Amino acid sequence: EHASRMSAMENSTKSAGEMLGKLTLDYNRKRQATITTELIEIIAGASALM
Amino acid sequence: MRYTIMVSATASDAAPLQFLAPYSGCAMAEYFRDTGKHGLIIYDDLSKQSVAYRQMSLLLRRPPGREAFPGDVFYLHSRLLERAAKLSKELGGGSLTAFPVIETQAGDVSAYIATNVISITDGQIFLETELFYKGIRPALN
Amino acid sequence: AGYVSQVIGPVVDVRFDGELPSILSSLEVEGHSVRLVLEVAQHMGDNTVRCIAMDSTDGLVRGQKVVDTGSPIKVPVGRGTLGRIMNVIGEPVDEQGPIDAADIWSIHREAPEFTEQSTEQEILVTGIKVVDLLAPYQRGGKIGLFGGAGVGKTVLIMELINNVAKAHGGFSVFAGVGERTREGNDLYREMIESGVIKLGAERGNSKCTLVYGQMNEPPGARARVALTGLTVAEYFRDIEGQDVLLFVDNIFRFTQANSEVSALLGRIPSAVGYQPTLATDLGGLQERITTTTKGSITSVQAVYVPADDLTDPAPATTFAHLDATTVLSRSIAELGIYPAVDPLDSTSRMLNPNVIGAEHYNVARGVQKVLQDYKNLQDIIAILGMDELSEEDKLTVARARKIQRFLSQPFQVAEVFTGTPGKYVDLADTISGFQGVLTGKYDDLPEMAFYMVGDIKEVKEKADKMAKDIASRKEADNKKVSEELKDIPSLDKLVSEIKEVVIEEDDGLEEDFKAEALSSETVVLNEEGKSVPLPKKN
Repeated sequence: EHASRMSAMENSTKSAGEMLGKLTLDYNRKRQATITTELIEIIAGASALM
Repeated sequence: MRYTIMVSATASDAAPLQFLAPYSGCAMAEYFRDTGKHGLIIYDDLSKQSVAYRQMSLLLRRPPGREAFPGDVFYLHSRLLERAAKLSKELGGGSLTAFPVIETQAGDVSAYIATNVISITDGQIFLETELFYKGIRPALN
Repeated sequence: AGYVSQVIGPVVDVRFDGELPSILSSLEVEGHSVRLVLEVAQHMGDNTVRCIAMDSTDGLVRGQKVVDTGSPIKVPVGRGTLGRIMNVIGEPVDEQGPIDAADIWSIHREAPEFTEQSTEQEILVTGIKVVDLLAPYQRGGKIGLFGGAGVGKTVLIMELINNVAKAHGGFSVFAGVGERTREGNDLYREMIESGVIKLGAERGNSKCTLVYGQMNEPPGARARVALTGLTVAEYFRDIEGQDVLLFVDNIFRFTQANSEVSALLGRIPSAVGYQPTLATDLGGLQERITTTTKGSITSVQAVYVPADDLTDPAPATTFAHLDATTVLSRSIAELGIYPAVDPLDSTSRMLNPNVIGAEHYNVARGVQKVLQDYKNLQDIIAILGMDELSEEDKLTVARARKIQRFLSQPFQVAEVFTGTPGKYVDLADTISGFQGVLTGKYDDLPEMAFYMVGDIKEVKEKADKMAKDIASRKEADNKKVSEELKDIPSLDKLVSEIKEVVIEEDDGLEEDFKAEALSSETVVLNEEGKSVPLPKKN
């Protein structure tokens, strides 16, 4: 049982690392899109005055 | 206070005064750097000086960049912080040591002014708020 | 012939009543504290040019005379720049006289056109084993250096400088784009200490030209200093006919500086926050680093990745230009292996059998596979046991444990503080050496035989010395005399031998001090321009 749990939590950290890597990539996409959209909002606000 | 100057541009002061307080305090501490002695300058909340400079530049209608900041907001802090040096022996050997203080928002070093000052300074002392209430004070990560 | 019309930060508008200077042309502001060079960015119309300053614009008056030089920024190039430090506009900032110019070249240039390019795609032998085997350098390629602090990056820089000047007879330029002045001074003094920069009469025997655009310089000066280093390198390529090395220190700071000057000229930023011209402002620099028919420029550019995000547009645009990465690791450096090149995360485009041959390719892929096979069982050794698994698995453990040692190498610029003489290793010797360890011809030699040695006929002499050292141990004993009274005195004797230093309560500070008297009244200028009090009525 202990060796089966050692082999079972070996695949759990593998799964929680590949899910983490997918989630980190998607967070990087959301971070880049956040900076771009806030920047486009600021530029459109400034260009409507000048 | 026998050794400390305080340069205080508070919240009610105008934004150009909060912009110019680190530069004025660095000019006061460069006296000790330039005449052989040793300085310690502490720009407490360089974040707020950055916000004041952003205020003046958006009101002067300079073109805004990231988060609203000007293009030369990196040049602002690098031009300020590169005056903390250790001089050579043919210049008195004096020195000036800067401790800029940057407030983060929920602990990200990916904010724009925080990345700028991390790029400028030599090291960092990152204080983590999770370590603060675990008893660890100073909460140094 | 032209006069200052607007001063908005680092961005100066100059008005010319005659004909306008060209875009990218250099203008000298006549009459200022320091030399203020502007570079023409655009023609705004109404006989105005829009310029970006290379120094501070504080102290600049609308109507100040501005002289057009008729050309872009022009820098001294030649062998007389070796061992000197220049800023972006070509002035010596090393305080060692003028710069002995062979020529004065424009820093703005088109890339070497299609007929001049080399189609050969050959390897630059660098004399470093881990770099020549696993991640080779293209002659004419761009190489990303993912180092940092304390991984021996500066020693690797100075050794690429040293080995390229020693082997191929080419010179090096270091473009410190936006570096801190403490780090730039540290690299300067470390180059003087290691002999790749010589001062005084031996100045011609220097191998490196430093071009420093510091972090406190305006964004226009940090954005152009890589082009100044490029021009110094292109003189050695196109006139001297050499294999030049260019080191763009933090290519990301070049990107960030050009982004700042694009933001200051009022351009709409593109994706995440960058300049709209990011790919072309990067490609204008990187396409001048190539192999011509005369010589080549090989560029070793330190790459910073902004939020540990490789899909950020500045590293994603830089990685299109890179031909190799050499990742320097802290975990490699905490096994005492120097240089600290990560042998598995470093890549090269030159690593396929159509440019290096199947011999070198299969040796490199075998070494990389063996180190990978050891890497993915260290959670099996540390969990279940060292001698737990098979002998063949422990055979790969021993072979990769001695290959992981064998990638280390003593460096010639490190010998002035380490004592161990540096050893240039050739490419065919590296191939024939690692092939032998891979087949197993050196499974009998110890793991410390493969440590800080040049090639395969030195691991044998290392083991030979280690087994002569067995017979040199019975020459003496081990003991420490006089357990309590050899040299350890009473603690009062130890405080009565330290000498008291002089402390005074008059701190002084009035040593060479002016002590002016500051007026409390506000003093203005009248219309004639003389210092007058305020007229006391609103």
